[PDB]
Amino acid sequence: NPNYCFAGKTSSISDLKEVPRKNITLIRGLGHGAFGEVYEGQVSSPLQVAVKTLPEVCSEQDELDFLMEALIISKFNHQNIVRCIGVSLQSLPRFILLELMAGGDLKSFLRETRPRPSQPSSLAMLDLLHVARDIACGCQYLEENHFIHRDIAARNCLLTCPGPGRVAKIGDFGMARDIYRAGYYRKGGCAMLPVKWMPPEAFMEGIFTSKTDTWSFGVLLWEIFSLGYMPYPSKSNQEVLEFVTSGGRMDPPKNCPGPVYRIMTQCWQHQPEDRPNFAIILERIEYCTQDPDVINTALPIEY
Ligand SMILES: Cc1cc(Nc2ncc(Cl)c(Nc3ccccc3S(=O)(=O)C(C)C)n2)c(OC(C)C)cc1C1CCNCC1
Repeated sequence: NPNYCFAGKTSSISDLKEVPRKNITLIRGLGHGAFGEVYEGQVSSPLQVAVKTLPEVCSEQDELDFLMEALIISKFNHQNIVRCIGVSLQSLPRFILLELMAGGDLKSFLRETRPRPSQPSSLAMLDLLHVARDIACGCQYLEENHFIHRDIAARNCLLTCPGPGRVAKIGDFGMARDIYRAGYYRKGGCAMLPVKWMPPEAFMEGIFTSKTDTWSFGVLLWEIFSLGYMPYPSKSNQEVLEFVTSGGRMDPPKNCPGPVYRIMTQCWQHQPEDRPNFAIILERIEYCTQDPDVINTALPIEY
């Protein structure tokens, strides 16, 4: 059985909490993950869960990838990273049971909660700053524990609920799992890499540090403040690659306050040494939340 090391501590399949198959009920499909459907489920006042499934028709590598994902998520202990309730690997199809996030993914939340004439203040600058702070908190925990996420993006973030009081969390570690297992990428190729979220040293030299996550965080900030637009509008992966290597950077999203845009530009410094760490990113987000000129800025209303 493969071993997994995090914060200098080793774990294996035997450390995962196997939950009896009879105690799990699938309710509805929520969409698809990297390799398999994800369901809303219940574990027996039942525990509300997200059920990641492993296709029964899969290779031995798919089975080992699935196990590694369970080990990775089960070893984290942070409020801004989705909890793992357990696994059900002794029955087919195999399951990973995660904390149900009732607000769905962040990208679809921003696109659907965008202020409209119908919803005048669905969302405000403070809601965006709270999502950004929540994710920066999770990234800080990964950085302090020497774990490089490699795929910080809106599609990988989830929300506990749609309304006020929502907490944003990192809910996917598929890229980091792929690198941990083989050392490189892997199952995919050039066309599958998250090019639009990567710094120059990453796509050019294959060099990854916590400053890689800082760059991707800046891109996530743009995704947040644009209200769910795809980064580098109208540019393909190769155009982005060339644009970014030549010093090109995204313009501020529509109505973005200057102090918020300044965080993005700092995250996008060419030299990793010039980029802020997550503690500095958090201090800057915290200062933006205190500033009336930032939080009183109206979000654009989409007609
Ligand atoms: C994407 C999503 C996620 C959830 N909730 C949720 N909670 C926890 C996890 Cl781990 C999770 N995973 C998930 C779900 C769907 C597709 C892929 C994943 S994943 O684990 O592979 C990762 C990309 C988050 N979903 C979700 O939960 C419901 C109960 C609100 C709904 C959705 C969609 C449904 C169709 N409209 C847009 C939102």
